[PDB]
Amino acid sequence: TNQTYKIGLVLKGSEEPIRLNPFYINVLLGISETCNQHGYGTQTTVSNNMNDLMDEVYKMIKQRMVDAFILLYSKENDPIKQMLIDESMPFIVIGKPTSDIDHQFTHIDNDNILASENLTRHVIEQGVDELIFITEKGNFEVSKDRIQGFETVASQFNLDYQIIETSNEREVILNYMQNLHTRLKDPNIKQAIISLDAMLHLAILSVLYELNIEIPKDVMTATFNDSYLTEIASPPQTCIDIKPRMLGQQAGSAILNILKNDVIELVIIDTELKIRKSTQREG
Amino acid sequence: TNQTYKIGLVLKGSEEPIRLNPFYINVLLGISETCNQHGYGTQTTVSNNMNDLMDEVYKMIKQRMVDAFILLYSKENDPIKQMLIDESMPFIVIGKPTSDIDHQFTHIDNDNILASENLTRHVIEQGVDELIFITEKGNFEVSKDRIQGFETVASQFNLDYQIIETSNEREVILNYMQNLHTRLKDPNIKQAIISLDAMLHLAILSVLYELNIEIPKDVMTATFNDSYLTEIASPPQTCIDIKPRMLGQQAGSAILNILKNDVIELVIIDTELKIRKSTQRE
Repeated sequence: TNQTYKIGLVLKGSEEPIRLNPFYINVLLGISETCNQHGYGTQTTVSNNMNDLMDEVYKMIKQRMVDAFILLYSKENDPIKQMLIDESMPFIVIGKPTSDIDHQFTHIDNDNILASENLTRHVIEQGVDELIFITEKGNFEVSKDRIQGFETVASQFNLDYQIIETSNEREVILNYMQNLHTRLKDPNIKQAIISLDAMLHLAILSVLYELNIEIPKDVMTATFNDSYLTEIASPPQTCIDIKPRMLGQQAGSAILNILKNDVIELVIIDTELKIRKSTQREG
Repeated sequence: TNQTYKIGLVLKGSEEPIRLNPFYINVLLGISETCNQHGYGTQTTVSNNMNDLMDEVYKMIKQRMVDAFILLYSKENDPIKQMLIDESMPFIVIGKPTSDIDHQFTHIDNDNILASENLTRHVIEQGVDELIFITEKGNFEVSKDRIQGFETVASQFNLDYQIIETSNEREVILNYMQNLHTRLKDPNIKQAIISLDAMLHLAILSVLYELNIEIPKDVMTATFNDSYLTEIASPPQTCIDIKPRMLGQQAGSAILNILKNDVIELVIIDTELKIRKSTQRE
């Protein structure tokens, strides 16, 4: 191992809704403060696409710039996870183990099936007929896990449901909600919309405002990752708190412990449902 | 001799209303980018209150962990600004020069009197009869500048207006907006609400959603500090783009120039009006 006392933190992208995403802000704060309490510095990747991220992480390996890495995402056949495996770099992954070799490498995750099941159950407890899950593109394991938990509680209570995969584009979201507008306005059908993540959810609420689809009256809404932004959304949003500052602190501790020396295969951080106005009946 | 090649980045707090604000996120990216260009690293303060902040800036000085500081705010009688003048630390301020001694130090700021005037003018072009400016507590220089701009244009155009000071606390905001509820619902009186900053603005919109006061039908709304939070607000908001990344880069450049060397007193970064649905009542 190197002797830089620095940890490289690999991000998914540099995009405006990613570097402003309260998930990454809190995860990186969690990592950095822990690292900084033990004499370790941090270096966040700034790359915005896969070929460039393969380039800039390889630079960090070859120029011996850091001692270790923390991958801030999990994906099946991740070539940059393969890079760190090929070039013998110690690392942590924030996300779900997906393979045989993943037994060797410490992962830090939430239980994303349970989190979604908890959220999906709660909306059913308020009384719904039909459910909608809205997700983002990419073969991300967090997406797969949260979809799976949603589909399981929905099937368990024999409810009708649909999955919508969308980009964050206003026009694109608008078209999807235009299609549902008439059913979303039907007073005989009780509906709930669940989004993958709060940043995507905020775009949804904006389109729902534009179409005068009122919450909770026409539809109930909920999402993942509680922060100040879901708290002061229009209306305040029911959400699963996934403790991103805790996730970061735990990843920071794990990588430090690896550099001291044993494998802890998977560390699970408990989540918490926060009930707000968007799933609460006004009477 | 024995320079650290690090810059202390001093914020007022680190809680999530602050640290999730794309203004601070973008100014901090802007500073670091310019610093990491020229070999310098950065060290961002983590304290939430004034007591912990003073203690940690003092410790940064005493244990010499940074060469210089950037203050990411401007307020009169600032105790950490006084601490840096006491300890002769090289520093710059992001915000308005206030005091007699503030002549000595570079400030990087927006044209906040003018940008609020620009915003008030745009709202008035759409046709209004009354105007409300909502500000946050704590007499910062950015508040006074934005209220002054507002007041000058609103009085010039012979318009009725009020100034509301509030905390970001939900039930305080709710109480304020419930008093205006009947007036805001009136189809004969045209009104506009302007908030000090996008993050406070969002708490306002959420209370407006609660009270069934639709935008821009019942009231037009607008604020300062353009980001994704105003672009995808409910509804998208008209706002002043105050250029936080560029502001950060000019701060990064100003401090590196102070350490190399005779002091540029004020840098102004221009702002841009961004018109969206919330003021588009046509």
